[PDB]
Amino acid sequence: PGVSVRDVAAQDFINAYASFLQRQGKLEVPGYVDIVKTSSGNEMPPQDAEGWFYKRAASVARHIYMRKQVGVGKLNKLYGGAKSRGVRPYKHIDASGSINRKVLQALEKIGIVEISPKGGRRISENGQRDLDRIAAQTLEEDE
Amino acid sequence: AVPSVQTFGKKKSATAVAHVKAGKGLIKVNGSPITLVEPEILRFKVYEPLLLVGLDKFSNIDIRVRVTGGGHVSQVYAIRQAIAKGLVAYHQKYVDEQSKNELKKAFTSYDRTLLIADSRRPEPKKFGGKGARSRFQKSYR
Amino acid sequence: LISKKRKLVADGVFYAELNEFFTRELAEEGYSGVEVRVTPTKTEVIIRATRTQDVLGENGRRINELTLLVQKRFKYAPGTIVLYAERVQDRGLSAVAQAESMKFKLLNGLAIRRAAYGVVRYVMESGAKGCEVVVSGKLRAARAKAMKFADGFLIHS
Amino acid sequence: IKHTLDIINVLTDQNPIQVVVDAITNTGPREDTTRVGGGGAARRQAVDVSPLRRVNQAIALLTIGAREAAFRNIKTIAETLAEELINAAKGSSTSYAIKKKDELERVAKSNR
Amino acid sequence: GRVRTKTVKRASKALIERYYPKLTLDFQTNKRLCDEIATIQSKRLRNKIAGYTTHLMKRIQKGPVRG
Amino acid sequence: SLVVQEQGSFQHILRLLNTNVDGNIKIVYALTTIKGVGRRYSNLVCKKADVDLHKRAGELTQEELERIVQIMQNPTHYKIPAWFLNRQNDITDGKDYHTLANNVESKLRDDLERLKKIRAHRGIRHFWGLRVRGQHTKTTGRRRA
Amino acid sequence: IKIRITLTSTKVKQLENVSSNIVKNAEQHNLVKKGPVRLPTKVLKISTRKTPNGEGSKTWETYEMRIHKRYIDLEAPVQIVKRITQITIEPGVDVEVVVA
Amino acid sequence: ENVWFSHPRRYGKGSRQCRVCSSHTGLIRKYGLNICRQCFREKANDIGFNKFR
Amino acid sequence: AQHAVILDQEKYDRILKEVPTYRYVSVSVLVDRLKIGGSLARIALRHLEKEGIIKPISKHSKQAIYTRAT
RNA sequence: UAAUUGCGAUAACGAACGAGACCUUAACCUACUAAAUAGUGGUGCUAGCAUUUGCUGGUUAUCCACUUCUUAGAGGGACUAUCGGUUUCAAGCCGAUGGAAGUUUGAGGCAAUAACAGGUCUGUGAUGCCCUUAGACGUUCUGGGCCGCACGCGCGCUACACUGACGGAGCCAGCGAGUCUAACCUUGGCCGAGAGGUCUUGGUAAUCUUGUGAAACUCCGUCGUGCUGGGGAUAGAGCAUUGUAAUUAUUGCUCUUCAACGAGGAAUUCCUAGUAAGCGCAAGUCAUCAGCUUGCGUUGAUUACGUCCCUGCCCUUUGUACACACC
Ligand SMILES: [Mg+2]
Ligand SMILES: [Mg+2]
Ligand SMILES: [Mg+2]
Ligand SMILES: [Mg+2]
Ligand SMILES: [Mg+2]
Ligand SMILES: [Mg+2]
Ligand SMILES: [Mg+2]
Ligand SMILES: [Mg+2]
Ligand SMILES: [Mg+2]
Ligand SMILES: [Mg+2]
Ligand SMILES: [Mg+2]
Ligand SMILES: [Mg+2]
Ligand SMILES: [Mg+2]
Ligand SMILES: [Mg+2]
Ligand SMILES: [Mg+2]
Ligand SMILES: [Mg+2]
Ligand SMILES: [Mg+2]
Ligand SMILES: [Mg+2]
Ligand SMILES: [Zn+2]
Repeated sequence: PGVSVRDVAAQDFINAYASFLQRQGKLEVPGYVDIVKTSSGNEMPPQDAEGWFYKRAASVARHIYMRKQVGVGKLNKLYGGAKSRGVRPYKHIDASGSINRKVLQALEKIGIVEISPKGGRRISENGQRDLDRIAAQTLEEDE
Repeated sequence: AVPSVQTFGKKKSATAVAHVKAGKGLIKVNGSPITLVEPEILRFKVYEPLLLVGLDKFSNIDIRVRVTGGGHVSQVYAIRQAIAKGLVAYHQKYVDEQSKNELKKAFTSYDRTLLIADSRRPEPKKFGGKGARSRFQKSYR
Repeated sequence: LISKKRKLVADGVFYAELNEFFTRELAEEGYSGVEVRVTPTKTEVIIRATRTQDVLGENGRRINELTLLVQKRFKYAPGTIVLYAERVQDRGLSAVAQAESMKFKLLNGLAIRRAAYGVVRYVMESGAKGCEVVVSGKLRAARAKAMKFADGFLIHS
Repeated sequence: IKHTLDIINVLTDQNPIQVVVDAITNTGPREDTTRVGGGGAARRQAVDVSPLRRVNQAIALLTIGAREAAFRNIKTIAETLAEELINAAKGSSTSYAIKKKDELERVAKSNR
Repeated sequence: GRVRTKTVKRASKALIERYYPKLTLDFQTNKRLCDEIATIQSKRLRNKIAGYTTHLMKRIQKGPVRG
Repeated sequence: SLVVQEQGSFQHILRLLNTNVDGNIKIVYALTTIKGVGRRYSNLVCKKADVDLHKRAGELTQEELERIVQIMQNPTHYKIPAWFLNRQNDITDGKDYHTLANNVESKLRDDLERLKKIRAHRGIRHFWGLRVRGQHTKTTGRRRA
Repeated sequence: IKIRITLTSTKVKQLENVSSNIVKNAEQHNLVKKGPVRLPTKVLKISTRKTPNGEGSKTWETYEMRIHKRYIDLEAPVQIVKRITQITIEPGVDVEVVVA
Repeated sequence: ENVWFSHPRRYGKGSRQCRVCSSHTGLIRKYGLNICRQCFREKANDIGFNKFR
Repeated sequence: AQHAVILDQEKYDRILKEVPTYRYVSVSVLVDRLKIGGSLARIALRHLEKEGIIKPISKHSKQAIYTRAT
């Protein structure tokens, strides 16, 4: 009957595609991984130390699949959160731009996304086909 | 052409627009199936339009809902209202009045907000206090 | 190249400044208001007053100097701004004209009650439904107070 | 609430909704007292309680007991509400709401 | 409260005094004739006047009314 | 889902950098008790020392603890990016340090003493016992001592 | 020819009668037109303290100016274009005509 | 002298004033009107700002 | 409170002998009746579910509900 | 009756102001007029997964059609309608039904007479008198101060943790504002842990920023009753941005330091439903700086549906040695 990413729940799809990318092992994880926090509004680095870049990659790949074209500033706003400003009230703070820009470049190098006209990154046809194949596998795993 | 109706449901700022056409039984919300609506503690709140009348009513039609505005729970309420109103409007236009009245009676007997929008609106905030009613703290000394 | 919000606020403040200028200089001419009409290639300023002959002067000399004044101040090109004078009707039904006439009577030395009853009688004779004039301040004493003079009926809310 | 009903059905094989309504019926306070003038000193006069107030005050006592016993505790709020409703449904007197109801009725009986 | 003021009451009595056989015991028709037979500046005030007129017609049908 | 049987090799109190580091708590939040070692620095040092971060502090090997303290004492050698360091571009040597257990109080005393001996306004403020960061002192900090 | 006429007043009735006589002149001349698109009314608010000094109850006061905007698309030759831009002059109604 | 009035008035309250009364304080700068709040309450009806709600 | 944070032989065979005869098993149940930490309780819950001694009822985060398997 | 709102009574009759009416706003309209600056469907072109035909998308010069959703203009609609109780059986009130809506439908705006020796001469080129007026109390320049800290008060903000913190995911608003002789709101690309830098771009704006992808919230984990991974005051070091200038730290960022606080005594504030409370956002101020304010939406309870006990207010009667009037 055919499936797509929209037929699969977001969490288990993202987990399955992140595990697939980690097993494939050609994503070029930048190297300052295990140093950084992913946001100025965060206070601790990601707890899943050896992963989390495949998680962010699967998340941004699925996000670009659903949208038309997404850029780094939209990604920074999407992943930014409430910063605790000590004794002053909380506030929305954008996430790290270097992490999102490098994961966009990594997805471009493995061929999932591409540069779009009207700016930003849109999903490529290869990205569409293998995200759809991952959706098929993770919807079949329960059978 | 294909028999079809368009309806909507509302709750606060959330609006859901539903296209109900003749089909084979797919219920989609924002392009995803009805079984993936985000607060799963509230998933039965959009299941209950289907459940009160039975799925045989939905076997021969298919419904696509796009919801915007508001927040998470209000979008859930707008989705259920749009789906129920779409089924009633389809049975009004292309099926008979007996079936339309039975659907309307079942939905009304369970929950009036399945068909009639909740009319509660925000009250504007007034100066001299944080909210519409609440005032700043008064001190005397 | 200006936004519509700023343009409409700007011509509102232009109207307010022009009205203040005209009520500052044309007080003894019975100046009763101003109206502005923008037109392709020309904007026209209609002064509504009582003594149009004093507003104009000989061959409209005061009109020419008023056009030149508003031109020099508001940076208009030659020919783009034009002023007309117009005799207002129903002078009794003009609160600004009545207030200015009462002001000049009090400055000349009329008694307060005589001036106020003159203006209320003139307004009531002019066909108004009601008139009310209030004079506040140091009236015949160092302690200030307020005097009210009314005729007819007036609503408030 | 969903977790609480699951825990109730696990701990006792009863219908958890039946356990909830038994808790409410058992811990509604049947007589109370109200303040009067009393000539410059507070006196309390025993009065009866309407059934709607019994339901309201039963719910308030049950949830206040659960919230207080869950505060600063390894037990979760769902667990604390589960044993609160179970003990109130038994009338076991280890329930906060049962003890509060008994204390209020005893004070009213003294102040008849 | 739903107490109607003397403008509504006086207009209703005048309307009944000079238009009794023309107007009916139904609010919709009383509204539709009141808007053309009287000059009322507000739709709300016209509705209130027509409603009190209909109420007084029911009163008149159940025996005579003083005033 | 993985339970393990620990033996008698667990220790409850262990001694690093003249500090009684408690066992029984996980290694990064255990190492935060060393003064000059916070949560970010301890997390990064444990990652660079390649220990299981899930492990409690008391059940780690002596070589693992020595590797941890060696990395803490020389962070720039083990590729700590130098903006983690709490004493960088220091006023005397010019090099980036990360002060540790007693050195943090020693260097704080050094900094305050330098400010006092040149009679800078911050040093005079520290000598008096007042707030030095420009806060209003009219209403707060009344029982500050 | 692709002309667009934009009307941006604060006076609703004068705006509507200017729009009405433009569109009836267009249908009298049998010109194909996109009808008067009415943009969202933009409300300009200014909130101030009522008092000139600063004592008493803190009473606030919001003033607002409402801007109403409409536009009509016309496909008409140039002589009717000049006659349209020469007719329909109204005080308080700001009219502008643009081509292409 | 060139020392007179030499201090910059490019930003802050010393750069702006009420266009009516030349007051530095209480200025409303919204929509570029630059009128102090008291003068604005006097001339709001002339400008076009009205009270409705 | 001095809840055990690593487990040894007596704690292991104790939990293996009396996580049965518990009607309701959860993190706080294990913490209260066996004096182990919450982390050991979560690990032990997953382990006992994987062998199958306790049967899950609902397996939410922040609240785990297990019964005995018979 | 919310109301000197009315039914009525009646040495008064007829009126006027206030109240109400009114006006603005929020709710309804598959009825009208329309829309390439709002959307939807179909047809072109095209991607992926499937296999007759399907599903999810991309592309507006690719055209056509429509107006449900959106925006206005013009209108309609509620008048307590109908029915049943109750009341001299009048004005009205109570319940149920229908209805988008039935506490004057909700919220405002406007708002009388008489007054206070209320506040304001530091908003005003509004002002009388008094003072000063050239080593001026005018004005400008430089540097300080308005922030100074033994203490005592009033608004508030963060919290004392598991109904939580942290980490990954999920992922949704409404009100608004924005650059011309200027340099505003800024997408996208690149560099940087970050703050930020840089190259461009769209937008004088229902078009662009902006779906303002907000936060609380959800879901999986980590922690685990330990002032603890609660809390983040006070400090140290370094990197940036605004600005002529940041030293008494302008703010932002990074690492380190890690204090009180274990739910708060007498007292005392506010509040009746989309309200309280939680949660953030825009705007004002504004070169930079929100723990403030004015609005806006998101999540959404409990408990009244009363009374005159306290504190007050209105009307009538009554007493008074009060009239600057019980201070
Ligand atoms: Mg997040
Ligand atoms: Mg908070
Ligand atoms: Mg609130
Ligand atoms: Mg607890
Ligand atoms: Mg298409
Ligand atoms: Mg009746
Ligand atoms: Mg009202
Ligand atoms: Mg003054
Ligand atoms: Mg000050
Ligand atoms: Mg205050
Ligand atoms: Mg913390
Ligand atoms: Mg979280
Ligand atoms: Mg929006
Ligand atoms: Mg400042
Ligand atoms: Mg601000
Ligand atoms: Mg302020
Ligand atoms: Mg006596
Ligand atoms: Mg006396
Ligand atoms: Zn001014």
